Amino acid sequence: GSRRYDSRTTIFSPEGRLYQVEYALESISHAGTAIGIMASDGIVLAAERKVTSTLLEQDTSTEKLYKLNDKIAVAVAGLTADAEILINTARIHAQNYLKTYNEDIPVEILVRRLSDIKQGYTQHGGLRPFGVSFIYAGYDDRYGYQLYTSNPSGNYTGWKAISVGANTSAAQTLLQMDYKDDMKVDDAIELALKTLSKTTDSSALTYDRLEFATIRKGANDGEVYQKIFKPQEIKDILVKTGIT
Amino acid sequence: QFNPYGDNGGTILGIAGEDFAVLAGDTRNITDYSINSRYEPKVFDCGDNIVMSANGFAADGDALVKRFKNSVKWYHFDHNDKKLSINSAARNIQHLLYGKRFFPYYVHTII
Amino acid sequence: GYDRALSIFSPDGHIFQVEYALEAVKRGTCAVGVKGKNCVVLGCERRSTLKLQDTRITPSKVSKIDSHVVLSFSGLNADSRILIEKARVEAQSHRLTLEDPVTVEYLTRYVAGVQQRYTQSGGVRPFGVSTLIAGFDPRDDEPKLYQTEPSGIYSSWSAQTIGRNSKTVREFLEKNYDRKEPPATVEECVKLTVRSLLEVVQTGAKNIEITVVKPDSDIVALSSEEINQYVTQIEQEKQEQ
Amino acid sequence: AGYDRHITIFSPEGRLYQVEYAFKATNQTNINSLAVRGKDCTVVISQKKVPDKLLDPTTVSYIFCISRTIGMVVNGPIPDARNAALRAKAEAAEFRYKYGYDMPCDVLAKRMANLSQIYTQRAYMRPLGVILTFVSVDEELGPSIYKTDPAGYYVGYKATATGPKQQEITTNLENHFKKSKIDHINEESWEKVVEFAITHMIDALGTEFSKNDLEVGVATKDKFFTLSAENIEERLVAIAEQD
Amino acid sequence: GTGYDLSNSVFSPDGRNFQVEYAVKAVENGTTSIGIKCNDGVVFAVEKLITSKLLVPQKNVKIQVVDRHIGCVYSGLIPDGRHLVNRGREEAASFKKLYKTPIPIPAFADRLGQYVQAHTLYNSVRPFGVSTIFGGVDKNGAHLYMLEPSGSYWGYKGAATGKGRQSAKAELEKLVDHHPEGLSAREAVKQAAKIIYLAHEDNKEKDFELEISWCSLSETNGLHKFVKGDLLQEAIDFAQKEIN
Amino acid sequence: FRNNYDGDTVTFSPTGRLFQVEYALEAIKQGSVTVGLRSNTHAVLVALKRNADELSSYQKKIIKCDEHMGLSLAGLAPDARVLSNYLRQQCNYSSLVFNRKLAVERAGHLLCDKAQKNTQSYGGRPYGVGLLIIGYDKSGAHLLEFQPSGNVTELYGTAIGARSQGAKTYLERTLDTFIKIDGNPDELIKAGVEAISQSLRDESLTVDNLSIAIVGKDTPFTIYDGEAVAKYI
Amino acid sequence: TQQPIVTGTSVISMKYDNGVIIAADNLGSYGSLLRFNGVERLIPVGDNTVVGISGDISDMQHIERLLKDLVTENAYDNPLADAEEALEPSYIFEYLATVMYQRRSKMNPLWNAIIVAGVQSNGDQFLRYVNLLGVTYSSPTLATGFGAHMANPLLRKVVDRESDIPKTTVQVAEEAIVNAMRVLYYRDARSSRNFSLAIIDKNTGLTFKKNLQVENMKWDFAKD
Amino acid sequence: DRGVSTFSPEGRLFQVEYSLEAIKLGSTAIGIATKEGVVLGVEKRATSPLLESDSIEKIVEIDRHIGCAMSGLTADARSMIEHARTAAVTHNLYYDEDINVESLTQSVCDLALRFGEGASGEERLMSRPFGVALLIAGHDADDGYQLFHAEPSGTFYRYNAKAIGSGSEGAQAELLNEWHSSLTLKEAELLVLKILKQVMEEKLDENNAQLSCITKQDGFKIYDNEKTAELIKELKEKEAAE
Amino acid sequence: MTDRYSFSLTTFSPSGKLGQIDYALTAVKQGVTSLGIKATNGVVIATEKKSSSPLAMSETLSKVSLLTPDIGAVYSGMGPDYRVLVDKSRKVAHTSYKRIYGEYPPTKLLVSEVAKIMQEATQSGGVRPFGVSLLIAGHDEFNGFSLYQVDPSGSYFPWKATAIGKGSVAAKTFLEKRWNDELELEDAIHIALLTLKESVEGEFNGDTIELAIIGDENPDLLGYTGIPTDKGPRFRKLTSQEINDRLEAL
Ligand SMILES: [Cl-]
Ligand SMILES: [Mg+2]
Repeated sequence: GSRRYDSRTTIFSPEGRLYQVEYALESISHAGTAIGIMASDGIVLAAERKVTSTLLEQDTSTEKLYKLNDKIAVAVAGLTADAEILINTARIHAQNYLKTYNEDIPVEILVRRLSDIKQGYTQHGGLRPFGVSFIYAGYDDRYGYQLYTSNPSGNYTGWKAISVGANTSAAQTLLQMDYKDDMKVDDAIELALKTLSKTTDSSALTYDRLEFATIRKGANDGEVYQKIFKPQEIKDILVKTGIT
Repeated sequence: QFNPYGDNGGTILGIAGEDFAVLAGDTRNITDYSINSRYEPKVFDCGDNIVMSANGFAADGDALVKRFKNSVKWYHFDHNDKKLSINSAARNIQHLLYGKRFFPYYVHTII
Repeated sequence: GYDRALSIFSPDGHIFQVEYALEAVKRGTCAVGVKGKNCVVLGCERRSTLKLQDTRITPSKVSKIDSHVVLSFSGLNADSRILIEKARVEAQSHRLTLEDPVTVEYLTRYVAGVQQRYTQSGGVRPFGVSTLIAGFDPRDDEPKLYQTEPSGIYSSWSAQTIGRNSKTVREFLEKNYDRKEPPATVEECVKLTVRSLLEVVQTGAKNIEITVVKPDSDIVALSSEEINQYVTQIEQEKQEQ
Repeated sequence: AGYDRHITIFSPEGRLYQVEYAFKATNQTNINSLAVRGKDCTVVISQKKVPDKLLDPTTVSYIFCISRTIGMVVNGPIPDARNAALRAKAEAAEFRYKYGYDMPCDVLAKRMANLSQIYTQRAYMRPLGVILTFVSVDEELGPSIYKTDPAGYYVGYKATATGPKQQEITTNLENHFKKSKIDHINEESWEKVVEFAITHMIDALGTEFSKNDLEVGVATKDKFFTLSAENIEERLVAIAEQD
Repeated sequence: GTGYDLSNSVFSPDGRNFQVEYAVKAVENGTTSIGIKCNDGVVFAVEKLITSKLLVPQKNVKIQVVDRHIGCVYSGLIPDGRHLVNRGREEAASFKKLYKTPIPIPAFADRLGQYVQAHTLYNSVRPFGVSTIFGGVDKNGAHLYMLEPSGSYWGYKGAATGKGRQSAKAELEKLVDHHPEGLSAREAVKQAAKIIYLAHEDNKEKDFELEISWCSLSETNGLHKFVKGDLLQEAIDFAQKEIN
Repeated sequence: FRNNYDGDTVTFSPTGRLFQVEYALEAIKQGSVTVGLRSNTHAVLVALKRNADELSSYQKKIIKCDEHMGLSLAGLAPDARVLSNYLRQQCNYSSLVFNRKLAVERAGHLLCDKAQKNTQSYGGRPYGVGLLIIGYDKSGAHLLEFQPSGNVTELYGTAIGARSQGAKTYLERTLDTFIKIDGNPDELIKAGVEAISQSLRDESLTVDNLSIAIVGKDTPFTIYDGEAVAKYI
Repeated sequence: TQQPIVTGTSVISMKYDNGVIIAADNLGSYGSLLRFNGVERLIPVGDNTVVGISGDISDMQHIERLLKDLVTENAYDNPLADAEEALEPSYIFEYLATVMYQRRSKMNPLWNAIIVAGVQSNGDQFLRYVNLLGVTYSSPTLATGFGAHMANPLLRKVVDRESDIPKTTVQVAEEAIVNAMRVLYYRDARSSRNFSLAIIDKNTGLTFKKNLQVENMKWDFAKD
Repeated sequence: DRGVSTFSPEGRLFQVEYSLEAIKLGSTAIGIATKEGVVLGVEKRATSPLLESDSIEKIVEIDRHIGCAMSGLTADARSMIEHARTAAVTHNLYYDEDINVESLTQSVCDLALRFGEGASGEERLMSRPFGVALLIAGHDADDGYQLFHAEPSGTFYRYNAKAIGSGSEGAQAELLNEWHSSLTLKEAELLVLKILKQVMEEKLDENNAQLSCITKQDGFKIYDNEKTAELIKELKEKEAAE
Repeated sequence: MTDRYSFSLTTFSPSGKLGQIDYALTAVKQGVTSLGIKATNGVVIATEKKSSSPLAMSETLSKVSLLTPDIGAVYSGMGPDYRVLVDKSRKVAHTSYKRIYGEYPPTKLLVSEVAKIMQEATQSGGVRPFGVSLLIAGHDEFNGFSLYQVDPSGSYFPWKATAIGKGSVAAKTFLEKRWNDELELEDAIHIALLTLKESVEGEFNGDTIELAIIGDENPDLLGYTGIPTDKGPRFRKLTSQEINDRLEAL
């Protein structure tokens, strides 16, 4: 029968590793780097567009930064198509929480739910894992500004600063060397770009190869703003931090 | 509208001696004011020295007797030709009847 | 749909999927429980492959099942979450039908029965997890500590450790735990837990977390300074020789 | 690493060997067929080979009456052919019932092609080892030939040919449509379109035909039907009084 | 490479299905059975090998009846043949339930044909290990069929399958040539006994038991019946005479 | 060769064989011998029961299906329980629905079709047991032989299991004698004991070793074990 | 739950020394309209059983097909289908009794009263009744609908108990059935002059008589 | 790979034979039937000294007149006990009587061959055979005191005495000589305690071995450690006596 | 019977490659060239009709397809896979959008629903990915004119212009030279015809070239009058003639 053609995607190696999860993490290591940095007064998400062209329309384009809520967002690393399946279920989980409780979903509860869906693909069903690693940047009134990470295993963790995809070893060393706890958002913007500018496998780091997002409050509001940077704004900040 | 129940009349009588028992019943089956039969047996030897009658609606009575006789046959098969004690037959019939609690067998039964 | 038998017998009589699940546990960070006369203490090491973590939000290693029972583990973190949820739901269901919190043995038996089922059900692999389950039965003061492993076997321990270098820290507890005289205080029970981890953790102020559980749903997690004090006092014991 | 040749998954060259091998099955029967369009008719000629003397000639056919208007000639093994026939008939009857008009030739073709394309993507189904040639006089498009293969491909033909000696017949017809400058046999009666079909099948194969060597189908406005041995023998007699 | 013959629904590089070809070997290994189409009916005959004196004479019947008007005999895996006749019986009942008329033999032939072909479409089933010879009398005359493990069937004047098929086909071919006007039902029965005796020289080591049935418009009223007693003996003698 | 085409029951070998079925057939031969034989008035089962230790019981070989039918097994007992279970329900259905005792011929046909379903579908496994079914119906005494291939045969006599060829050859020789033991159950059983003792080698059949069953004209299917089979050793 | 549409009235029957007689008229009524007049309500099954059906005729026709399907099915892999393993009246009855009780129990009855009349293989007389409720009974005389009220009283003056059956001849029984059919035409407002009658004798076999008529009627006294 | 309900060319199911290997790697269990009751004994076999021995439960109550000992993958037994208990209680709810020991055993064994990937029979959803053999001891009116061996092959034997697990072939050969039809319950107890002593790698005390019995009068009782202690003392004294 | 292929046929390899997606993109490369160019006031999509026989009628095979009255699709690769993708794309535009909001989906959202269908073929039990790359061109009121590419992975990207299939590397280079943000729709068609000429071996006329635009509203293609708010479809397939006229100014 069919037995002959089954890859068996949900078994252990003799070492007790999950083959398909290990190979998916391998896939993701080739993907455009994404960096999250949490400050005292906000969060920063930066990501390197993998492969471009003079003809790729960048104004209409979104391959790495997605809004999950008005308070939550994700940086993606890996298969885009896989990410969009997970992103769409997460957007719905948030709206179910809001309908049931009449409160916006806590960031950890959304993250745990996605992470549990990914775990499922690891343990039953015999389908390939989602070849995706997420950085979540959210805000809620319990834990304030939060930054989490999730990978094909279904494992999630919380960070002050993190990278996924290409050159995470290099990126994590550099972040850990120049990150202080009393940092301001404007400083985190600068740190995030420098780290990308040093791990890039490309000649330079131009505006047409970057996605950028921030989650800043207002003293003149008391509510939280998600600003996904438009190409011209990424070009402006790129000069201000001294990369022209 | 269709009425799934009817009434075939008859009467049955069970008396227990010290070392014996009897189960009796008239042999007359009726519908309204008509006689259907003057000799329609109603009391049955079920094996294992147990006799049974289920008086009232004949169709529901013959069904129950059939299901119980079959219950005796499958007890022999499942419990190495063990004899079905009367107390055990009784509990088995409680389950047969209660099985149809919400569409009952219209019978009064004696064993 | 997918019902392929993933856990099967090999010719020598082993179940390789179950065997390999244990290897995932062996890879997992160390966890240890020691039971006092009047308390139980759960210790867990924290990794150092990456360190830039938010310790406020990162899911901690010791999970409450009910107000009186805790679960720690060693193995796949994601697999742990599925067991913890099922148990928390079994905890509320037990209270609803019996009108009484679970015993520690009951909760353990339920977690071990689930772990087992995943070893003879089509389409699934076993849990890559072992658990310590510690607490106090309702209206009882006599401490309980239990261990489960992916096979679905469980048993109660005076003291036990699971995960990477558990061999070493077991050897320590075997020759430092007196059944005649269990750690009489909370303080000296915690100290025997830290001492046991210090064999494996290698200088870990922020690389050890301790949870103390006492009778009548009295559970608390120690902070970095409370644990750091214990590390300080145990290093002076050595140097005073 | 060698199982990409057993089920309908991609080889490293982007190819589906199970589809390519299914096309190889089509020629197993060693039968050639050609369809041509008239002014207001459509004609399918197929070779009829009966090797065994114990066979009932009458029961040996690869032409099927799908509906009152649609006819289908199959190049491939008869079991897959009859599978395709029954499905096409079932589909034809359900279209009429649900939408109130006779299923057109080209729409039926698309539907059987979509069914073939599915065996090309789902692993538990093998492709059918057959090439389905569909003919009618459509009430909108007029005389129509639509052909499907194991790949799920289909297209309309001015005329077409199928089988081992496909190419000989094809280049014969190709030359005739360069000469005549039109895209149908300019003939009023089907009788003289059936004579055209048989004539060009003899010149392309270089073989003569008796009345039991051929199998003929005709679509007219509002009926598709097959010819008896006796209707063909009449047809052979007329081409003979010309050569 | 190879492995083209391990999985049922799979095409070899030359367009063949080896699993169907291997089922044909199970059939050829089988006992010899024949059908003969007479001028108003059909005759079925089959060789029954006597393993030992312990087999009860006449009692292990191989020829099976469908509806009341159809006969089936088969060569190969006997339980496979039974499984097909149960499907045959469900199919003929279904047809009669809706259309009132008993199923025409061509209609019934395709019903078997489509089922057997269904069993070459999937690797989760095995092909049938029988070639079936079946027919009877309908609205417009007698019909004889044979059905291969591939699903292939045609109408026949005569048919044979299994051990003795070459001896039988040879003897059937002579009858078709020597009787262009047609054979009678009485004659076809005798002729069928002879062809089974002559085709039993391919198996001559073990003793055997002849079994014949017929469906004739004139002789059995278009119903399937078994040949028994005197008419069976007349036919045994006709073969025992002509074998010498 | 064989190794490639014996993985499952859904696969034919290049010679047209079903190896999973031929392996199932091997489970019978490794099983303890049993014998059936009949006259016009009675059918008998004689079986040799097999114990693990001298501390263990001898595994029961004969199962009753109805008052007029039952069978002896050789091979996997848990499969013999499944098929005898199924056959009990066919005998039961015939009675409750048609008030008719199931024909022994028809019992055969129903077992055959159940066996066959396991040998053409993926994931299934053939049955691993052989059965000798005896009954008295409206056409008298019957003895069937069931193979897990699906093949069911009606015989005057036969044997299956280990060294079963000894009893089978004896029966094949005695045929004219035992077929005529009508209205004498004792002499038919003696004839069937003599048969089974043609398949001994190891030991000599004893009181807690021999099982016999009989059915006939005015004899419901009944099983004799222990002291009850003393008078036949 | 249904309501009967086209209907057949009384079925009457009794036993005698060597077999059984059954009769029923040839009418399908449509309420008060006497709509169809050729209707056969006696179903022969083999040559040892007749089944007489009253009630809904759509349901009767369905029960007629169930019995032809039973004959076909019994011949399958059965070389004794015309001897020892032929269908018995008691096999046919128990099958119908089962179907009837199953249908009432699913609240979707076959709206019929049925009388199975035959001889068993051992020479014994078989006569038994079942209806849309799954109620069953034997008696030396059985009738449905009106036949219950008027035919049983007349037929019971010939066979009152079992001991009377061997004293009753075919002629005596047949006359009794023919007179009961007349009396029913007199008094049943949904009855027909035309009727079929079947005899099953354990010697002469099955005799089926079509196109019979009520004769020797008394209307002459009406003029005064 | 190869199917889970595949036959070997010798006529054996692969997965059942490999299972039988798992049961040899298990702790020892001994049953001895007598006319005064049935005795069940087990090697506890704690993997560390920090393990609280009396949390090792390898002898369990099924009903008051039925208990069982296990050897093999003991986690595999949990669902088999839950089915036996349910069977015994369900039997009592339907027939107002105790289930026979033999019928209870038959019921446990009916599970054992319900494994496959969708086997053409019923709905056997369960990936592999059980990796544990059971000794099932009990009393009923009909056949008296009984010991049964319940394997994953779906067969059960009735034994006068039986050993299963690591020490089995050795212990069975010992039971072969020692057992006679007129053993007292006290003799049966010592004989179990003795044969455990011989085959256990550890030195036998009241913490790494457990005794139980089933008598018509008091039903199935697990002996607590103090009573087993005094039977170990009694054994030692009789063996030093010659 | 019963699909027993409940497991992925597309799995990660030790390198982190998805074999079947890689192999599907190989199949796309072998397929005929198609392209798309965005202008200020329209979009054009273009491909070669590679007739499989001169006896075939290339008019009875469309490689360019209307999905909604304002959205059109073309492909490179396996035509049967495109055909059933167009069936499913038309139907999801109704079930997931029109039967809820009473308007046609905007381009980016219909593209998203196609991507989703193709992503599923990459992960579902018992299927192979689709062997096509689509170019989807469309207009919606709030986003204006747009052009998307959709790959077997289910990944989609917005383009000012691009090409796929055989000669796509060359063709992309030729479009990067010629394109600007000030192109009128007529200039974009012109560039498309030049670019496609470098890909076509033989005959290059309006019988061997299939070309369509998302342009102005065509009220003459609506089929009714009276309702002012309805101005008619923006998708228009160019005629054999309309192509040949622009080839005489080439
Ligand atoms: Cl379709
Ligand atoms: Mg396929």
